[PDB]
Amino acid sequence: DVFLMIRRHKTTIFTDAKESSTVFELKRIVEGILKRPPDEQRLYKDDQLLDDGKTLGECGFTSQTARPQAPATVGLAFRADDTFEALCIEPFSSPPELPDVMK
Amino acid sequence: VNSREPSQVIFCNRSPRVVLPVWLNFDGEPQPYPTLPPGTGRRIHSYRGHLWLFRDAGTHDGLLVNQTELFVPSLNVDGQPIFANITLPVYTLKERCLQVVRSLVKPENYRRLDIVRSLYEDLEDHPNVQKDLERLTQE
Amino acid sequence: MYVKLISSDGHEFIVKREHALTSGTIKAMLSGPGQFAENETNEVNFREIPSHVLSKVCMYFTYKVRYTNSSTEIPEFPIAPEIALELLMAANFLDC
Amino acid sequence: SLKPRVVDFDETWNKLLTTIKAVVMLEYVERATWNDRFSDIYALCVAYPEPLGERLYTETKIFLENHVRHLHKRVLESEEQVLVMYHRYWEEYSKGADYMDCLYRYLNTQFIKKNKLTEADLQYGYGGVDMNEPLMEIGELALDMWRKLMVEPLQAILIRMLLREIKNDRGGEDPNQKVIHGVINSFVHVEQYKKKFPLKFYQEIFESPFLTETGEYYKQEASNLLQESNCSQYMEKVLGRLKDEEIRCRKYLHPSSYTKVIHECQQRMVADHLQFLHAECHNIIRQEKKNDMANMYVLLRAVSTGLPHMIQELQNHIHDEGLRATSNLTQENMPTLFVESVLEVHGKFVQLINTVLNGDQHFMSALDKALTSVVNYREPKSVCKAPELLAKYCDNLLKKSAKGMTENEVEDRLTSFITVFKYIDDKDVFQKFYARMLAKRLIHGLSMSMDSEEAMINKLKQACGYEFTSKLHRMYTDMSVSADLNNKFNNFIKNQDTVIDLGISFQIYVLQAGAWPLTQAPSSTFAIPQELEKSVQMFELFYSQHFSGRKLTWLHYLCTGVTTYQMAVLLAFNNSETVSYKELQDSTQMNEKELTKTIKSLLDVKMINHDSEKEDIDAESSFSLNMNFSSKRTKFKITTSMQKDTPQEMEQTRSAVDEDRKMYLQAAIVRIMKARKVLRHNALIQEVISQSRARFNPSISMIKKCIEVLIDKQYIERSQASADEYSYV
Amino acid sequence: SGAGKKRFEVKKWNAVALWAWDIVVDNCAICRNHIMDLCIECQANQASATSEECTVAWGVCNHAFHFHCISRWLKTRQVCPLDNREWE
Amino acid sequence: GMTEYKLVVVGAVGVGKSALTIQLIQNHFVDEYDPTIEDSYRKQVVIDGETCLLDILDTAGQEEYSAMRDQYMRTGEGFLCVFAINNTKSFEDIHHYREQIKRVKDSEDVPMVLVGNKSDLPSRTVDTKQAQDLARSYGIPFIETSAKTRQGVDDAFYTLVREIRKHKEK
Ligand SMILES: Nc1nc2c(ncn2[C@@H]2O[C@H](COP(=O)(O)OP(=O)(O)O)[C@@H](O)[C@H]2O)c(=O)[nH]1
Ligand SMILES: [Zn+2]
Ligand SMILES: [Zn+2]
Repeated sequence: DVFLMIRRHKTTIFTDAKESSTVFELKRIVEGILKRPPDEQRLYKDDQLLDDGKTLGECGFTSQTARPQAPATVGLAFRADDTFEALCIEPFSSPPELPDVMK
Repeated sequence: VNSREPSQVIFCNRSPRVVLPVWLNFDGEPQPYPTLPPGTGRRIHSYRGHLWLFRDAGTHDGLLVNQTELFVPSLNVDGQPIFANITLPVYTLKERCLQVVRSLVKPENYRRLDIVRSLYEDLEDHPNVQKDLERLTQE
Repeated sequence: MYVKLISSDGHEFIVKREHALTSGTIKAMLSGPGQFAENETNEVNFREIPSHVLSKVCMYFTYKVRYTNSSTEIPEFPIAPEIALELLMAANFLDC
Repeated sequence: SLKPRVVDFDETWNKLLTTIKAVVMLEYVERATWNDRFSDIYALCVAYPEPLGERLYTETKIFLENHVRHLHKRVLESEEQVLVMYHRYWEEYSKGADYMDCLYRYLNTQFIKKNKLTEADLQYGYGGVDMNEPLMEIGELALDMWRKLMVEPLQAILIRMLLREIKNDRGGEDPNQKVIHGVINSFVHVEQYKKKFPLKFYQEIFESPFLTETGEYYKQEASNLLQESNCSQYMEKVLGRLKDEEIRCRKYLHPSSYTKVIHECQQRMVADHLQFLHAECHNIIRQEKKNDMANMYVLLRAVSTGLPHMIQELQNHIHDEGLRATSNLTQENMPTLFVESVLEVHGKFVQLINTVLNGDQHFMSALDKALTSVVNYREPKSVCKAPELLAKYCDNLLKKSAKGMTENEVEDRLTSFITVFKYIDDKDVFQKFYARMLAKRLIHGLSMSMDSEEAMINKLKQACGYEFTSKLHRMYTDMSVSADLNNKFNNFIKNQDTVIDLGISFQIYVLQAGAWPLTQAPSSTFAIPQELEKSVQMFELFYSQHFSGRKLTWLHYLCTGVTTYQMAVLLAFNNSETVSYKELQDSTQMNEKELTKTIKSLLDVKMINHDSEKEDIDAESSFSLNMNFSSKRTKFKITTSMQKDTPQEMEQTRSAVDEDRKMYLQAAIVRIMKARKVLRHNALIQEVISQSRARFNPSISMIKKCIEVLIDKQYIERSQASADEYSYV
Repeated sequence: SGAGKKRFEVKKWNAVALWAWDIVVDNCAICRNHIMDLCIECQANQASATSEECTVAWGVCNHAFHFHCISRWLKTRQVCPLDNREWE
Repeated sequence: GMTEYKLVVVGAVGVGKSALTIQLIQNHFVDEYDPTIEDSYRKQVVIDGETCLLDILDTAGQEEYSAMRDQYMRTGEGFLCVFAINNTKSFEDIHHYREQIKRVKDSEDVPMVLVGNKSDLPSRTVDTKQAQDLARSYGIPFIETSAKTRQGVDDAFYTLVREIRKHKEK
């Protein structure tokens, strides 16, 4: 029951999946939310894309690393206009300096 | 009350934090007991039909056993001791976050924090055993 | 089925309706005026909720939904000290 | 950054007031603006210089004050349309208040904390009752303010309009249900405070005027029905109004008032004209119109005091009907028709209690407590009726009855016989009367089957119990067991050490002497021919040692093989001209002084002068030829007779019942004083009834005779007189 | 002979007989019932033995007596319930 | 001064705690000693060449739990849980006395010697193997004693002192 996080530019998705699930099933589940055909869309592990044949177990993740407290982040890119675009993670805002509590 | 004790219970804790149990006698005054190290278990006896309360040793937080607040021993069945497992309750963010603030903030330095006025009273409201058992008398 | 949350910066978060329904403020916002559901119950905008704190709240919602009434062990929820005050303020505002 | 800020409160409230007014009365509001107003309320409650929760609450309270009065003027201005106008505004306000509570969710939490601190200080100081304690939620405050509109003189108008409009049951105007239900439900919907009674307002403002008005209306309606409708058609009118009342109250009234309105309806048309209904109570029961009797029961079920009246009337009809059939059957000398009459009355009336009375075990009690008196009549002094007739009924279905044969039907008829057996009270009389009659059957072996009567003891196994059937179980076992001893000697007679036939053709039915009711040894007698008893004496000595504890006493009461007290022929002659007592001679040692007339009369049918035969002479006999019948031949010389005749003899058996009844009178007390050492005058009475009502009837008339016996057999003086003195020690 | 024969023949003879224990023990003292039947007295001493034969056995006085009816006698009284006492 | 050892004799009432105590110090058997007397007795003895004073507390009275008796029991350095071999109930109660000693001393390792008294009687109901196994499960020595004949009375007390000494060198 690994919990993932799909982030594109500013959009963030909170979903859950099983290790027996596949990248094709993940694409199917994000299709119903993003209203985009799943053939073009592709996923990333911040280093290389994930093939459809490979299942969720063999690409890493696992329950120990992927927990509800600290879910893993999975990139996503669109492949519509015949040209790939660089992964724009766009990280969240930096937290402010900590108050007097630093001791 | 005074009754025979043909029963024994096992105190096994699953929570990461240290557990300090307090047991209610016939008088009703819970007393401190040696702390249970995390991820351990001890074989112990008990009065039949007497409440047990499990609390944190350090900051006195709430702990749940058998998905219940109170623990009542029962008569032994076919030579099998009864097992009690302690789990961390599902704290709310307001309650969970105050625990982080309370540990970090010196108890005489609340007023220097720049937060809302209402949260000052809640932050100063340290958990207390007499308060805890007051909300269990009803029903 | 899926609600939409928007932070002050502009980040967009999509979580399950049941996951987001554990907060009284969000429940009241969703169950307010007359409902048509064609373009309603979505894009819930929070004007003073930063992106990191909103993400932490979403992680709460997922953890609480998953770990409710569970007989297994309950690991503690980790809270960063630098985000503690803002997260506490957001929890107080949202009535978690 | 949710840190406290500075707010002028003179601009956010003005913007918020427009949104709040749109939320009320269900006006369109932008979805984006709805979410934005949540932050404005939060900002006001955390203002940096000082919290503005008090200012926000007071301003919101003022707005609801003016809005309610604005709607109040419009409703009061319009006349004849108050109900329709009130319903339209109430629905908009009811939904608007709920939405405002969600918007003011944050402010509600602050009120709860503030209220709890002051709620703990009310005992020490009221402070004007906590300065008119703020409502826990803003939505609850809105309902309170709408209540003041109800408190306004609109309450008098709304009640008057509602009562008049609901009073259209006379006609068929059919007022709209939605307006009625919405207005009535508003009385209870406004009150949702659980500290007080939620229905307290509704009962005081609407239930009390409605109940009084409903009762008065049906008081006039009940009177008008009597002047035209007869008692028979009055019931049909009652059923229709009661059925329509439930439908009418279902649509318009709150569920909590369903039973109360029906109870008031029943107490007016019924239990106020109960004298009129009771007048026809006797007529309908005597008549066969079962359809109208159903309407009697339905109305009278609700009223508690009405049922006892019809208990007695039904009992009287059963009592009179049973006596007429039983009394007309007298002098018919037929016992099998008595059981048929009782079962027919029970069979016909048990259907009536079911199909047109719907159970009512209380009414079923009337059948049981009335039919029991029919069985024991006792008024005519003839054949004692109930004890003897029941006893003389089972034998006809269990004896030979060659002419009357109904195979596979006696089992059914005997099972149906139990419907009258438990209604009798003199069960002791029946028990011993049946025992003596039963014992006469197996001895002569005229029962039609050996397994047929097995059902009888089984039928009495549970009705009478083991204590009653402890003796009766011994009748069956002996006859079955006696089939084992006779052939045991047959095997033993073939295994004699001396190997001598002895010329024995013998059979024995061993009795019990503890349960067999036949009398034994009325006199000495014990006269037995010598040439026959010698073989029988060998039987006695060679059988006793087999058990080694029993010495059977030989009797000749029911000897056969009937050939009772055989003359042994001899070779002497006498004279017999007329009557009897012709100087009887050569009489051996029998004790037959008073038994001459009973025994000598056996042969007068066959032989008189004792001068015939005596032709052939031989050492033993000639046996030349047989020709006509021989051996048992005619057999028609029996003198045991049927029913034993002798109208004096069975009187001792009934006296023996009284003697046995007297045994229990001084013996049932043993258990009474064994547990209750200290006795009270009322305690002894009915104590025997509580334990022996089924066995016999412990009437107080004969109880006075029992206590006389208790006076004797005691020597401890009874000093006190507070209770009964018949207790020993 | 008008209607008859020499006769003088012997046929089978059957009848009924009554058996007894031959020792009445004068109906004991208080039970005054048949010795075969269960005695009322056996509800107090509670000596469960020979349920078939409640009273017919050897007595305490080395003589034919009730098994338990006379057992209570030693506890309370001294007279002999067998001789010179009838009815009462 | 010379070394003192505070040892405590506990057990069920009637097992012989007083008889064993009197026999050790006064060298005679006293039967039916008053069961309600609880007192401390002292004797100077030599064990293994070392002279020491024994402070023997002979316990008695009703069961009672408070700070005063807990502190009074806490002073004990060694404990003698004595049972009667002809009293099965006394042997069954042995476990109950052991736990409380562990609570008041706040340790699982307390010098303690199991004593089976009344060995001279022929009505034994607890076999030797039963007591040896219980003592072995507790990691303690077991001694059979008879205050009437003084058999093993000195052995029981001397072993407990050795148990205290072996505890202190750890
Ligand atoms: N035979 C025998 N009897 C003993 C022995 N020790 C004690 N008793 C008996 O046990 C009884 C009570 O013993 P006591 O010392 O008063 O019990 P305690 O003080 O409560 O432990 C006395 O009457 C003794 O006769 C023993 O070693 N042998
Ligand atoms: Zn007797
Ligand atoms: Zn008996």
